[PDB]
Amino acid sequence: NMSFVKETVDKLLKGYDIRLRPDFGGPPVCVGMNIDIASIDMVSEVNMDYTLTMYFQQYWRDKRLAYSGIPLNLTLDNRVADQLWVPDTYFLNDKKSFVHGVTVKNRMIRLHPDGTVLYGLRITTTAACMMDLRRYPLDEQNCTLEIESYGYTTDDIEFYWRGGDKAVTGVERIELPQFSIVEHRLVSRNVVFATGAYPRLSLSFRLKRNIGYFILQTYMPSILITILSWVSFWINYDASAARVALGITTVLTMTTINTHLRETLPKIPYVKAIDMYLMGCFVFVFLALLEYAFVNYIFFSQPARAAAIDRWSRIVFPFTFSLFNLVYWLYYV
Amino acid sequence: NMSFVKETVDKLLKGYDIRLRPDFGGPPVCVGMNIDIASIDMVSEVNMDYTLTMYFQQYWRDKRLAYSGIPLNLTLDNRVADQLWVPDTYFLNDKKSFVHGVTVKNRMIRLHPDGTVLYGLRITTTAACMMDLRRYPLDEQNCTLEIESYGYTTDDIEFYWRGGDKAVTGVERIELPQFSIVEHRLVSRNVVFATGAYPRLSLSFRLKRNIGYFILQTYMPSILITILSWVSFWINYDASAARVALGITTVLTMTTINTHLRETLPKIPYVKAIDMYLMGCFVFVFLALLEYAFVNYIFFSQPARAAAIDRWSRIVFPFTFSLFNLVYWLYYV
Amino acid sequence: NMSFVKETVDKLLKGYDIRLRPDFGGPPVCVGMNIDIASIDMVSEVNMDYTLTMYFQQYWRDKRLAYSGIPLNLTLDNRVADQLWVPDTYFLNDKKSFVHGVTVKNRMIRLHPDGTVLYGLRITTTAACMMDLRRYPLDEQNCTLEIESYGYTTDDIEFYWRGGDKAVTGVERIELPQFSIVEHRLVSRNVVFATGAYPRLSLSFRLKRNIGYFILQTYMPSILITILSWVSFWINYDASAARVALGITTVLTMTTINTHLRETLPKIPYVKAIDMYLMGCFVFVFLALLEYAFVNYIFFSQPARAAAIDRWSRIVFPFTFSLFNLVYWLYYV
Amino acid sequence: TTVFTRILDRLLDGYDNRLRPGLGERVTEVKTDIFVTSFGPVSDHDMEYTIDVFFRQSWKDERLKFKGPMTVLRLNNLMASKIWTPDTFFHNGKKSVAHNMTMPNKLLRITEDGTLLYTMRLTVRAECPMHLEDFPMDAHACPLKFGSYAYTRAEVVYEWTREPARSVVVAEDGSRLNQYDLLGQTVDSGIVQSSTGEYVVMTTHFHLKRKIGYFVIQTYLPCIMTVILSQVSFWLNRESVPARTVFGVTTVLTMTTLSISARNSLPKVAYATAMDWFIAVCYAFVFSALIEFATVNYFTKSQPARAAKIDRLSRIAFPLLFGIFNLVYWATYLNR
Amino acid sequence: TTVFTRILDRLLDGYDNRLRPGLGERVTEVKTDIFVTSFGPVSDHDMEYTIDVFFRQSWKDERLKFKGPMTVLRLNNLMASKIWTPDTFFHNGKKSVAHNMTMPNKLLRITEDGTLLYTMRLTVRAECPMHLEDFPMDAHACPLKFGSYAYTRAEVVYEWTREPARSVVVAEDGSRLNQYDLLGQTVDSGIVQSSTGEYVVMTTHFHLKRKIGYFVIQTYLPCIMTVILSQVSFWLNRESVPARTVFGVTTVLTMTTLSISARNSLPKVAYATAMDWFIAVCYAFVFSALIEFATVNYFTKSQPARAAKIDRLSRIAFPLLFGIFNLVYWATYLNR
Amino acid sequence: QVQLVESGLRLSCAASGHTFNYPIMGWFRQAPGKEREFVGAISWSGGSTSYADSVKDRFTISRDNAKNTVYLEMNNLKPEDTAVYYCAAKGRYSGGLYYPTNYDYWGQGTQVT
Ligand SMILES: *[C@@H]1O[C@H](CO)[C@@H](O[C@@H]2O[C@H](CO)[C@@H](O[C@@H]3O[C@H](CO[C@H]4O[C@H](CO)[C@@H](O)[C@H](O)[C@@H]4O)[C@@H](O)[C@H](O[C@H]4O[C@H](CO)[C@@H](O)[C@H](O)[C@@H]4O)[C@@H]3O)[C@H](O)[C@H]2NC(C)=O)[C@H](O)[C@H]1NC(C)=O
Ligand SMILES: *[C@@H]1O[C@H](CO)[C@@H](O[C@@H]2O[C@H](CO)[C@@H](O[C@@H]3O[C@H](CO[C@H]4O[C@H](CO)[C@@H](O)[C@H](O)[C@@H]4O)[C@@H](O)[C@H](O[C@H]4O[C@H](CO)[C@@H](O)[C@H](O)[C@@H]4O)[C@@H]3O)[C@H](O)[C@H]2NC(C)=O)[C@H](O)[C@H]1NC(C)=O
Ligand SMILES: *[C@@H]1O[C@H](CO)[C@@H](O[C@@H]2O[C@H](CO)[C@@H](O[C@@H]3O[C@H](CO[C@H]4O[C@H](CO)[C@@H](O)[C@H](O)[C@@H]4O)[C@@H](O)[C@H](O[C@H]4O[C@H](CO)[C@@H](O)[C@H](O)[C@@H]4O)[C@@H]3O)[C@H](O)[C@H]2NC(C)=O)[C@H](O)[C@H]1NC(C)=O
Ligand SMILES: *[C@@H]1O[C@H](CO)[C@@H](O[C@@H]2O[C@H](CO)[C@@H](O[C@@H]3O[C@H](CO[C@H]4O[C@H](CO)[C@@H](O)[C@H](O)[C@@H]4O)[C@@H](O)[C@H](O[C@H]4O[C@H](CO)[C@@H](O)[C@H](O)[C@@H]4O)[C@@H]3O)[C@H](O)[C@H]2NC(C)=O)[C@H](O)[C@H]1NC(C)=O
Repeated sequence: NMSFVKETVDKLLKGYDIRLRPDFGGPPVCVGMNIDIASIDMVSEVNMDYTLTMYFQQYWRDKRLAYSGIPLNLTLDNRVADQLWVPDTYFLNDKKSFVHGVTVKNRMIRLHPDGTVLYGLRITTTAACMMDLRRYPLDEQNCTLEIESYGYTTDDIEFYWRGGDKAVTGVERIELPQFSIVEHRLVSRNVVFATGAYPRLSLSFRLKRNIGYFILQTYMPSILITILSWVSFWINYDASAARVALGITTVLTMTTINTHLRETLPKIPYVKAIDMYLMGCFVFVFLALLEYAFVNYIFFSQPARAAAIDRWSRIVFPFTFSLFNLVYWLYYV
Repeated sequence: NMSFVKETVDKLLKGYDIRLRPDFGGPPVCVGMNIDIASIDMVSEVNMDYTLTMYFQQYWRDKRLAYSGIPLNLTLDNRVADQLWVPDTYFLNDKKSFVHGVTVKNRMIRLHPDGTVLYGLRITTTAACMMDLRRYPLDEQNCTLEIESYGYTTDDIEFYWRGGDKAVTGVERIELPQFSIVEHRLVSRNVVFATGAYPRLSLSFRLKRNIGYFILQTYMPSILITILSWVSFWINYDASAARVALGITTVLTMTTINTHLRETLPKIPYVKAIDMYLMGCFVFVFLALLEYAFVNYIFFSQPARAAAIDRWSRIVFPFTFSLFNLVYWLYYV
Repeated sequence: NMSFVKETVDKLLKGYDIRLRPDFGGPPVCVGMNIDIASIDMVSEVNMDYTLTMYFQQYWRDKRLAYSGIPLNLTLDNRVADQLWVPDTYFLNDKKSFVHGVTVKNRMIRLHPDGTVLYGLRITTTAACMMDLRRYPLDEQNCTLEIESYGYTTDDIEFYWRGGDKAVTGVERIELPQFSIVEHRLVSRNVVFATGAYPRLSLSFRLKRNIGYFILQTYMPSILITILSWVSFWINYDASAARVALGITTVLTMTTINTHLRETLPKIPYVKAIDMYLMGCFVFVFLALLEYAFVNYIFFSQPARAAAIDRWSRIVFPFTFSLFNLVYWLYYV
Repeated sequence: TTVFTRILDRLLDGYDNRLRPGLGERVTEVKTDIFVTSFGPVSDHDMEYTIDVFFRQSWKDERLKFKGPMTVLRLNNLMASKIWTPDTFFHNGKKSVAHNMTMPNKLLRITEDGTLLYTMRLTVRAECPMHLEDFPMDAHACPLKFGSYAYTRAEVVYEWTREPARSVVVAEDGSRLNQYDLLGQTVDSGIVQSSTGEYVVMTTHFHLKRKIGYFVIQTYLPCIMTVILSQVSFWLNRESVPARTVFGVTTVLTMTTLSISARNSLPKVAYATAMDWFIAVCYAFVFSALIEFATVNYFTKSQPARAAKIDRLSRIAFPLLFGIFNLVYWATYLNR
Repeated sequence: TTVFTRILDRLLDGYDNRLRPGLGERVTEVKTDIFVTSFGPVSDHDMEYTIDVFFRQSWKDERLKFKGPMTVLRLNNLMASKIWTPDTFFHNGKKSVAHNMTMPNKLLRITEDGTLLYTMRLTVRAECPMHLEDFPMDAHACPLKFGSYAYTRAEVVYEWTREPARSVVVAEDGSRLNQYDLLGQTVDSGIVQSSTGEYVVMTTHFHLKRKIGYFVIQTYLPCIMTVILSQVSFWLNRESVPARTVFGVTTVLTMTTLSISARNSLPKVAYATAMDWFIAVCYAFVFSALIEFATVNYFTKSQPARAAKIDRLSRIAFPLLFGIFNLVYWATYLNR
Repeated sequence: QVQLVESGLRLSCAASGHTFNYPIMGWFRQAPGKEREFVGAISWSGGSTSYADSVKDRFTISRDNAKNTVYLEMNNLKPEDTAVYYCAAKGRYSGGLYYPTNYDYWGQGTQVT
């Protein structure tokens, strides 16, 4: 008997005012939020943001939409959402968001006999997430999604997570290329602007970057090259060709490491720890080359001086390199 | 009572002519602006603009919307904004702007018993900002946002900042990885076009570019390469291949220093500071190579002159490079 | 007297049913199409598509729109097109299309006394054109635009080119920077899908690629570097370092040339003609270097026998290169 | 013509488009099929693929029964907005387009018994998660999953119009793949569950195998040639130090150019692919040749016989080791 | 206020917006003017340019006569959608934008005698075909044409509000050009015939001259320095053969890299530009220097005097010829 | 988690922990008979200061990231400045700057006459 349902729905929407929230002027209307994360697409250090797709469900109660005699969850067409009051929920820290619209607008309206309304959307949002890259690539990031009411204050609307810590699901299934999600957290609070106090929900993920490949790629080769640069100290100065070959090899390897690192790193124009470490290693090999040049210039007239400076360099280069590594470890690790 | 409020609003909107501004045919309507800056997402030199996200609030008074009997301020659903009169405010120097629309259109309408209307939007705008890069990377930019009325002259509308110097807030939320906010300024004036005089507001920021990245990436490598090019003067001139290879390597490496960062700049016709420093270093290394070529040319006939030239170069080159650095860093800092 | 025209037009749209095509339930309605090509934009090998801007005109007869007493062809506002029936013509092989909308929608509606309707649009569409690059850069492509009805089968509608071979205009004025339009062709046929048979109009262009640019910047560097490799035959064989460096640098810069070339096209799995030419030049220079190494390896035991082959290197290598070049050009032209 | 107008007005008289057919009486059965007009390019960097489809749905609605001179009404697409249509969506889609040129690419047909055929033309960008451990000799199974968004399995169920293997038809001209080969497709259906209930999902997997010729003529051959060129240096005399120095430097720079060119193809993954292993081994060979040259030069004067012996041994050891590595690498990855 | 509402209601009572003013009686005359707020960037890669304008049209409509307390009704832009407005479009436009922030940037003013002023803010991207024969010392005349789309010359005609020279006004601080100079503009009006009939077109040509500083400090200087570096090798004594070989090899390689890289700036054009000729001559000089070194080394052992004479002559011949070529080239292309 | 230590005319607020997630430091003072009142705020990195109208040109605020410290210097003191001071940290999306509610971590209460 679709005629009875049609009559009931027409009666519900007859005289309905979409400009007035439920219980207008009375106690605030409570909205419960559920989020199902379909996927986190990409995390960008260049743009300081991340893209995230989700099913976003809001649950509330409107006494105007109460019907009796129909023992069913009335699942209506999504266009009915244009004839009802819905919360003005928005994401505070987003840059570009949209609701999917193929094949129709991705939206669900479900009414319940007591007047309860369930309103679901499928949203893909790019959200800002400032990152601290000083300790790159040991950095650990914390990216948030902020949910807030735009127009209504805490005197009119209230937010809460439906089901508590079970409100957000599907985080465990997310796989990212660079990062691995460690822990997510849900927070509910109030935020005061000059226009008043608004409810606020926060969903935050803590991301730890994968570190093995970088360590095997940029730190170990640099350390090995700096160690190899000291072999020429033990080489006697009679065979200058071997020392020239060693210097050329070390410089070529350092340049190759630097170019590959430039290729790997995002092009964010600000300082990072790995850049300083590579610069220090290059300065060390450059100093070794200059010391060899000084030995070559001196050895012909004063062989004792050249032997002495080589012998002293043999002990003062590893000590200085170890001191630099200790300073780097304390300052950035 | 919800029905009483609904009938009050219906009576307010009955006979309301949207096509006519408040006080049509009479004194101009005064509109006050507030801006709350959320973030400046990016500042592009290539495209010569900057992206800015803000809360834009407009405050005015319409006697047609005055209501009595309700000691409340009516926060209405944003859709009612489609049925009221709002100022035709536009931004003169914006290239692509939009109002965020997830989950609903980020718009706010609030009415007061006096008839005063508060209208709020959340807007992301990409505003053009022409830049003078003659002192790059030690430059300092000044980016403005211009706010104007399109269809209404100073006889129909007036603009002012609500709160004076406190009209714009949230400047401390701006976090540019490459710049730093130095000062923000508010201006109010009139602009005369062929169709009349229009009110104009202006919000201007002054940006100071960070230097550490360029010191680590450009200046230090250039100085190191220039210093390494001086090792040629401490090598016996009989080793022609070694000195020639060192000179050629230094010249070619100096020609290819800022290639990575010179592909994110516009094709400007003038010389920046970094270009001048690189050209100076190139001149130094080229002169070192020419000095060796001359020494090799006069090596056989008069070895004493060649030795004297090398000895004098050993002192002249570092001193002149130090003087060049002194003059450069005094002029540009 | 515009009141009479207004009455006539209102009478035309009084009982009009937009949901039904002209002669609904009867013989099919004939539609005649004209195209005026404004310009053909970027023909991209990477994306395998081309952008086309055109004035697209459709001509049909609707007996419900016949009017009498007005000896004029009524050119109506474009918005009246939203109240008439128009064919559901679409482009099967398009990727992204739009109708220009500045200052208004670029649409034209013209009505005739006998009920004839002329409906014009200005469309900029990107269309997919899969390319066979097995003869690049001496290839010849065939790019088509497919025009088809969507919901109406051949029992409801039928297309034809209005004016025969003169239905498409403006082809001769197109100036493609890289291609030259040898010929264009018009085809009319039927396409059978699982839902029935639909009319189809195909507009095809045969694009022939110019060769001056590629002879400038592609083949000439390879030929010059091959001559540079030939140069090594004249340097005295005792100068091992000189000839070794010359051969090595020629070979490696030839590989670099190949790599630079192969990054401006889609990653197709086959081998283009230019790739084969570069491979041949690389093989020639590598063989020259290998011959030099072989001569240098056995020049001690038989200096005369080793030095004899140097003249053959000075002679045969240009001869063999000329033979290979002639064979290549004859095969591909 | 007025007869059909009256019939349509009668059909839409009292019709409610907010209620599905058989609301509270039975289950709506939607039979779907797909005609892929062109399988678009696959983007490894974004891990997504583009596809252009004719998407057809058919279902029974008895509120649209009619009797007239014709048995099938082929109506304008705007009529589709006046009646109830299924709210199908693609579960793994990212940013799809319903083409609107020059008119909404939709068709609606009504049979006299109430059956509705509703067809649209869509462009879908879908997620295709990839395991690149065998790059560039890997195979993938890109999925396409669709189903209702608001109606659970107790309200709307989905089925294929014909046998599942024949309900998804790929056009012969529809192959825009410049790097993969479309082996085939697998069609299945199932039940998914979420916080809002249980839904019906129709899934279609397309099997793709990457073509290796591009990487053979772009990365592998230049690297092999560079390694052989570096090994060429062992045949020169020990006295020619500048010659072998130029050898090493130029070979290292060429390898750097090749490695930079090849690495940008892949997305920034955290593991190591086959191409990375090959590049690393080629780099190891070039650097080992340079180190061997330096070591030989070290023993030039003190023990020239030892230097000659080392160079002679290297002349055999290097090419043999490179050939063994190539054979192992290819016999490993090709068969896997 | 109610008086103005009554006047507006009376104006729109019976007004039909499908019919142009004076339909069937005379020709609707539209007076147009343009205020260019910012002449945007020029993209010679796509052969286009951007321009932001205030576009003003004025015409007469007898149907909108009124008498009241005010002489001019400065109405909201919403009213602009309820009357007849010209369907002006840009013939050479590519993708323009009518701004909608925060409201539709349009203004409408109605005078009591029926005169309508309609103004809108637009961002037009237009095609500017270029002849790059003299690149990078070229001058261009980028066009901008506009006219009615549906109404022929017998229905709607266009005119300039004032003298044509003063009818397009460029704001003084409205130059967003980076590598161009806006010398001026010319204004004209003509007739264009298409398959639908004859139309009136209004044309404005903006004259641009390219700034040569970027290409001077980016391409010409490296080429000159490379040529000088190659010619330096003529002064090394003949006992240093590897040094001269390194000079020649590095200079030829650098010239090849510059020649390849500098062709990635312009769009693919099948003809030679001025920069291409300069690069070709520099490459010829470097290659000739290397050939001269090889020739000298050929005669070193057999005829030392001849080789010494060749070197001595070359040291003078090469710089003189290079300077003469530079004089000829710059004189030719700086007075074209 | 952020720990704030107060020293000190001149006062110094030193922060330890996750100071990046709270890039804004603020000063508040509570009168014996009134509520907490905003005084000043400073970005941790940007070095931009905001002051209340009652203490403009009399108080100054600076920051140094070498040891993660922020300094509040009081000049031309008046007897009506007898209130207990507090240094607090504010999150990146905590809302307004003049409201004590938005600040999470509060420093040691300091009494200055
Ligand atoms: C990424 O970074 C953000 C910050 O930028 C972190 O977010 C913070 O998370 C912590 C929890 O880890 C939040 O602290 C909690 O705040 C709750 C809300 O406080 C409001 O409401 C209470 C009244 O209910 C008021 O008193 C208060 O002033 C606020 O208005 C508290 O209810 C929580 O209290 C619980 O813990 C405390 C001890 O910490 C106990 O004393 C309580 O009894 C109770 O058990 C708690 O204080 C903090 O508010 C968040 N900050 C922001 C700005 O959102 C993310 O955690 C981080 N990401 C990850 C993965 O860690
Ligand atoms: C980035 O760059 C822009 C310019 O491109 C700077 O903007 C300028 O800012 C200055 C202030 O710093 C502005 O100057 C002020 O203009 C006001 C408006 O003037 C108009 O109206 C008055 C009448 O009210 C007319 O007389 C006048 O001709 C204008 O039509 C003035 O009211 C201000 O007056 C102040 O200074 C004068 C002395 O000069 C005193 O006599 C007054 O009492 C008062 O103190 C002042 O002249 C200037 O107009 C702005 N230019 C533009 C184009 O907007 C930005 O400041 C800069 N960014 C930063 C961060 O600095
Ligand atoms: C780019 O590549 C496409 C193909 O991919 C080319 O398109 C083909 O063009 C040729 C013409 O050059 C087309 O051939 C013609 O087809 C017409 C339509 O045939 C259909 O309809 C008729 C009934 O009207 C049926 O009988 C028939 O079975 C088809 O269903 C024919 O009418 C044409 O007939 C001409 O040739 C015959 C002899 O073969 C003569 O008897 C006729 O008198 C007449 O001269 C002709 O056969 C072909 O259909 C096109 N194919 C497609 C897929 O479009 C483009 O031409 C090419 N680009 C360029 C620039 O050439
Ligand atoms: C400046 O110009 C831009 C366009 O360039 C305008 O943006 C358009 O705004 C209109 C009016 O709001 C939009 O039209 C409405 O679209 C609704 C659906 O929008 C969703 O779906 C579309 C695709 O179908 C998406 O593009 C869009 O982003 C949303 O996801 C409809 O539901 C509306 O219909 C309502 O009104 C009609 C009136 O006849 C009724 O029949 C309906 O029942 C219903 O009540 C309506 O069609 C349009 O979609 C917007 N386009 C874009 C691209 O954003 C700006 O609004 C304009 N600025 C101003 C100030 O007007």
